[PDB]
Amino acid sequence: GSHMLEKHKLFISGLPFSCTKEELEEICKAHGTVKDLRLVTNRAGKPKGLAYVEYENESQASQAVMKMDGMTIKENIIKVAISN
Repeated sequence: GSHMLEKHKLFISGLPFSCTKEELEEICKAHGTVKDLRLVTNRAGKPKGLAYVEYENESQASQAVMKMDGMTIKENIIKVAISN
């Protein structure tokens, strides 16, 4: 009958202290299409290098994670892994 597609989220951390949501969003589109992006921050409105971003599909995120693993950002090394 009717079925709802299953979404997936990527675990990204280790981003620079100068990295913002706009910068990260730009990166996601490079590997695919950023459909959902959220930046972990407190009520103070302080952005943080730890956040999650869901991909339109599973294949896109899968091919993106392999190529994005070890990606150098501002001379820094970030870690990316798939969730469930």
